[PDB]
Amino acid sequence: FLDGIDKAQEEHEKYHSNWRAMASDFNLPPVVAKEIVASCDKCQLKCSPGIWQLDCTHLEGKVILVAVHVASGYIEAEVIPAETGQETAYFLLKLAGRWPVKTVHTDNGSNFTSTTVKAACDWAGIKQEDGVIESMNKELKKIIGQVRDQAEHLKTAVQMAVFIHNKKRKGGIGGYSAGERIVDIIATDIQT
Amino acid sequence: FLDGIDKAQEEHEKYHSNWRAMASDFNLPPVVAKEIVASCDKCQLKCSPGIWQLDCTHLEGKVILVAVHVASGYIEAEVIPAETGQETAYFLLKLAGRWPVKTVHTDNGSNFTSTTVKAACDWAGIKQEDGVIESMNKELKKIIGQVRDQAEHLKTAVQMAVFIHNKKRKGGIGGYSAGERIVDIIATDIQTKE
Amino acid sequence: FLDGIDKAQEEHEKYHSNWRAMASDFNLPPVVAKEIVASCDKCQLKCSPGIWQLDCTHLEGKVILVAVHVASGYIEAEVIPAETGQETAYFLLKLAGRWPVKTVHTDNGSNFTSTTVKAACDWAGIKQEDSMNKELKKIIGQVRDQAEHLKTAVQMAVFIHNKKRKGGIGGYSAGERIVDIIATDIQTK
Amino acid sequence: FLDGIDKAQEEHEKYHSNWRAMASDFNLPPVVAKEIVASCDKCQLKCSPGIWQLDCTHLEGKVILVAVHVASGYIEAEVIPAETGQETAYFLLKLAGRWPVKTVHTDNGSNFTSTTVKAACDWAGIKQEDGVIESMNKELKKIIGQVRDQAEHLKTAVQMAVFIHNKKRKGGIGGYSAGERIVDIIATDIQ
Ligand SMILES: [K+]
Ligand SMILES: [K+]
Ligand SMILES: [K+]
Ligand SMILES: [K+]
Ligand SMILES: [Zn+2]
Ligand SMILES: [Zn+2]
Ligand SMILES: [Zn+2]
Ligand SMILES: [Zn+2]
Repeated sequence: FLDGIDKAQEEHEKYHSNWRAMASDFNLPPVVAKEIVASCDKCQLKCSPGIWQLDCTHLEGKVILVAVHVASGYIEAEVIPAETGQETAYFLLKLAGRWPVKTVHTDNGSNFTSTTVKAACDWAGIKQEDGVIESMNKELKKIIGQVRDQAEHLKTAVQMAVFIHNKKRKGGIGGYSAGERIVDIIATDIQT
Repeated sequence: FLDGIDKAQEEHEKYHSNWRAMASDFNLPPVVAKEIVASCDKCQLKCSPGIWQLDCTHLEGKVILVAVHVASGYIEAEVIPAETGQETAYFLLKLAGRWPVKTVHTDNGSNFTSTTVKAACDWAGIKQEDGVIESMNKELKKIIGQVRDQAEHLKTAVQMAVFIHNKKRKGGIGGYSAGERIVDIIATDIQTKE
Repeated sequence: FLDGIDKAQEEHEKYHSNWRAMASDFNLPPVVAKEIVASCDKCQLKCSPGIWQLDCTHLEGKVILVAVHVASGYIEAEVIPAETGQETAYFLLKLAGRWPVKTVHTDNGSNFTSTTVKAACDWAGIKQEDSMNKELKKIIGQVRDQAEHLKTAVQMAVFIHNKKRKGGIGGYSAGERIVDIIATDIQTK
Repeated sequence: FLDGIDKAQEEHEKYHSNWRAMASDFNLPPVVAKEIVASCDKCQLKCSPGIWQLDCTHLEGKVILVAVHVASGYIEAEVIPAETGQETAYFLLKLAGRWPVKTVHTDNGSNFTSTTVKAACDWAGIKQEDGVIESMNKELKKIIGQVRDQAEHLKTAVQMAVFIHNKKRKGGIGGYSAGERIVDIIATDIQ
């Protein structure tokens, strides 16, 4: 924005760099960078920021509910006392209260297909369209693995793992964490 | 955007229009409009994004731990079994992996002073210290009352109240909800730091 | 209105949304939205549409009489010759025949308590009673070099303040709010 | 409003009641009653809201600048020291600052063709275009005439006349005053 728009346009004119590259290189907010790619004839832009995947995983005989913001890879997970629609519904309401949950992809099992979960979704305005999860499950279990001895109860280990996953594992063009990506993707979405 | 920055910038030299006005009047994303105001040397746009306030409030014989993002008004709350450091620590831990929590302000209750919470804060790199909290518990309790009927258990009502507060109560110059504001405050605090 | 009442009703049934929000979200006239709230047992509605605050301020050695529509924030102002009741009463007369002014709040200012003002108030059916100055001053400052006489700069600032400073749920200007507020009062009359 | 919207609609499918009738018979706000009419295939709910007519009239050797909001009949008037662009431009600025003035219609006087007035218009975003204002011009003088002895200076007499015209002369299907019509017209055009 210190002429970042013109510097970026010339750069794109010659090399046709994607928006992530231009956003990072010239310090432009994503909405601006994307518009440049939009204005180009020889290009095109590159999951809805409101799509989430939910599923349960098991460890130490305990149940863990996991939610994954597909577009960013941001995770939210909790050790729940029982694989019941009620516990899942409660978990959804909380999730829905902090993020713009629009549609949730889940399996057609007893729990996620329960009437309680459906009630929550209806209330929250979440449509259920019912391996991004197999990856998260195993990455989360690995982080829990590498940090398990720092906590007596799994609950805490799990929360430590979520913390590490969303804030201490960086990558990509901007070298962002998953936590910064969800916040960025959604702030950008608000911009349009 | 269709050379809108151009027109907006022109109109601004004359009227020195609000960012909300230029965004609306010229169909520009608010961040671009805000930049026009920042560029103008006759105007100026109008709390640290890492400051949160925690407190325990009571309703129907239950305990509700509430966390407020001071700069945004964004809330996060939960019914906990009892007012203990273990519950507080766990709550804090979940909060921290979710948002960039750097400083936390509390009332000094034994639960916030506990070694368990202190250990939680050290682990997650959070500094402890110590009207927003008070006023907020009131607004939440009020929404809880309006919604109580729709739920059997209070914990569900509490969560509906949080949802409503963060997403369905808008206002301010931007007409945003606290949920939309925190994402803006934090996303911005990232860019500047890049 | 395209079955917007129906949609707003269910939104409120769950989240008990305020009337401004429902008016804006479902494109319903304020009177319809406020009725949804009034019908609900869990809520209560939302300053009187006819209340105005009148004051004087100075700039460049001149007197600026400022009138503020408390509920909307809309403003009206003008450079007057002297801070005398006579000028104040004439200003009021002009205002009153423009907006439904029912009550005017002011200080004990000599020119605000003069008999000539009460005369004007009594004629127009206005009842006398009893920060915006700073905002006006500030806008005038951003626009000063665009005008010669202070008069014109003042009006330019009023224009700016009333039409180019949007905000709130509907992103309205003070100018749009006062009209909407008053039109809405006509609906419930 | 107490299910009155429902009743009103039922009756309309039968009588095709006027909006004033329904607003009155079912205690509904006029805007709700107008919608019912607009929603009916068999009925029709009967000038641009941004158009104003401007002109000067004389009385007692002084100049009165009058502005008319054509769609509502609403008025704004003032005694100006002289028929010059300088005075017209200041007047338009004040006006444009309170109402959404999009286009002004005037005669050909150098009074309104002045470059001073053109600068004022360009600044306020108003378009120019050199007998709706003749009727108001005469009725204003009439009201002034009957209220004159109530004020020492012409200045105050004129403002009393404007006040009376805008808020004390009702009519039309809605039984509204010009002051009420412009607001309704402007508020509706906003949405
Ligand atoms: K493209
Ligand atoms: K600035
Ligand atoms: K009520
Ligand atoms: K019709
Ligand atoms: Zn390209
Ligand atoms: Zn400016
Ligand atoms: Zn309600
Ligand atoms: Zn009909």
